[PDB]
Amino acid sequence: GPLKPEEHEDILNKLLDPELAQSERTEALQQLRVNYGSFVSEYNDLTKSHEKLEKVRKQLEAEKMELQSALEEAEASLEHEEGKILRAQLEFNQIKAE
Amino acid sequence: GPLKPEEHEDILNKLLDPELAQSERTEALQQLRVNYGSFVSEYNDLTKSHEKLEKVRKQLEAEKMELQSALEEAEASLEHEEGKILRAQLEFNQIKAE
Repeated sequence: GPLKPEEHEDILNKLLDPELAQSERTEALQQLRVNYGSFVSEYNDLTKSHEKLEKVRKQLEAEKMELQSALEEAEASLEHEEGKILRAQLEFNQIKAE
Repeated sequence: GPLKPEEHEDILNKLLDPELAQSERTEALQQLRVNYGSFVSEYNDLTKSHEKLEKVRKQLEAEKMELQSALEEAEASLEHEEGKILRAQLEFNQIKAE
């Protein structure tokens, strides 16, 4: 992963001294450079991933709404059908009593 | 902010200067330091936000899975009731036809 804030800071402290040997300076600059390039790339991928997750979420919430409505319909069709025999039995007894 | 890679790079090039004046050296390092601290925080927020969304997705997934199960069970029970109505007619036929 990317440099911890304290490792980044330590590199800046090194660069503070103008008497730092040239090879140490250009090594430190390259370290900052590679780190930042990677960090930015990783951040941009995370942003792309986060956007796609937000679409997934909206879609799942809409599908969930659909199923909830679909479920309610089926439960209604079911409770209607469950009473048909009882409705028949009622009519049978009314007929028998007349 | 956060600095673009090429804006970051330009500060790295300033720090590659022999005769860089102390006050410019100091300002350039503070720019890197301030930028990195900010970037790290932004990145950590986005990481945490992403984790939150990934949990929300997993949950919506399960809730959808549950709805679809209950849907199939209500449809199954509807078919079971229709079968019962058919058996009722069959029993009635057996009694009528005597």
